[PDB]
Amino acid sequence: QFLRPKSLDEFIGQENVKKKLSLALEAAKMRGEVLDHVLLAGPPGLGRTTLAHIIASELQTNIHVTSGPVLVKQGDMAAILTSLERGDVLFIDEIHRLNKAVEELLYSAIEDFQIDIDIQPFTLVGATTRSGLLSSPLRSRFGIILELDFYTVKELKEIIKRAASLMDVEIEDAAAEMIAKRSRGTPRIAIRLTKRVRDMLTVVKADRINTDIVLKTMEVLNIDDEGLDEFDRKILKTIIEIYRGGPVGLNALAASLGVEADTLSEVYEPYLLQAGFLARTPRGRIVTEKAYKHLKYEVP
Ligand SMILES: Nc1ncnc2c1ncn2[C@@H]1O[C@H](COP(=O)(O)OP(=O)(O)O)[C@@H](O)[C@H]1O
Ligand SMILES: [Co+2]
Repeated sequence: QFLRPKSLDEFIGQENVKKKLSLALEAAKMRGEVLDHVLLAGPPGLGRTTLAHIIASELQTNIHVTSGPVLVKQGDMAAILTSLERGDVLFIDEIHRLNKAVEELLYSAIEDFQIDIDIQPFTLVGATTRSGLLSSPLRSRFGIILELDFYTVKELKEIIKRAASLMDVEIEDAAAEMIAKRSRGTPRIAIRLTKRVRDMLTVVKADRINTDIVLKTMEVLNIDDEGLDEFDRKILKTIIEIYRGGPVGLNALAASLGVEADTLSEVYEPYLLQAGFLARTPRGRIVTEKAYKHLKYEVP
C-alpha cells in the first residue's frame, strides 16, 4: 500500500525498463494518444503490478485489474472490455493463463476495438512470468515489451532503506546490505524481510536495525546467507538426494515436491538458476557444485 511506488521517480532500479516506458509514456501524454499495448514479463515480486498502476496514473486514466484464470467465459471478458473508457488501462496478470475463449475475444478487441456485434480505445498491459508462455498471436500484439530481471544488491538495499523509513524505523547501512543480499533479487522479499527484522527490533528494544538484529531475524525465519528459504533448500536437497543431483524432469521433480510444475519453474527456479545453484539441460534440471558446497553435501 504505502510502500508501493506511485510513479517512475519512486521506482528504484530497472533503469532500462524505466527509460523505455518513460519514453513511450511521456510521448503519448504529450500527444494525448492511447499508449501502445505493454507486456510486463519477469518473476513475481519484481514490480510488474506496480508498473501497471504507474502507467495508468501517469496517463491519468482508470486501471481495470483482472487475472487470466479469473476469466473463463467470454461473458466475463466482454463486460470488462465494454467498461473500458478511452485511454483506460486493462491490466491482466498471468495474462498467459487466458483460456482460448477469452483470449480470442481479446486478440479481436485489440485489432479494431470491436467485437462480435464497439470498444473504446484502450491500452492492454499484461503481466506474465515468462513472455514465452504467451501464444504467438497475442504476443505479437504488444508494441512495448518490458523484461524485468532481478535487482542488484545495491538497488535492493535502497528499496530496503526506503521501506524502513516509511515504517518509521532506523537502519544501519551494513544491516540493509545484509538483508539485500538475502532478498533473492526481489523487492517483495526484501520488503517482507525488512518488516520481519522490524519486528525483531521491536522485541529486543533497539534504537535501530543493525547486523546483529538482522542475523537474529534470519535465524528465526530460516533464511541462510544466500537468502535461500526452507523450500529453496528442499528443492535442491530433493534433486541431490532422490535424484543424485539430476538431471530430473520438471514434472517428476514437482511430483516429488508435491507442488505444481508452474510454481516451481515460474516462482522458485528463476533465482536458483540466476544465482548458479541450478541448471537446465535437455534431460532435466541438475544441481551445481555451488549447491552441494552451500548445503554442505560432499561433492560426489
Ligand atoms: N522498483 C521498486 N521499488 C520499490 N518497491 C518495489 C519495486 N518493485 C516492486 N516493489 C515492491 O514490491 C512489492 C512487489 O511488487 P509487485 O508490483 O506487486 O510485483 P509483481 O506484480 O511483479 O509480482 C510491491 O510492494 C512494491 O510496492
Ligand atoms: Co519436462
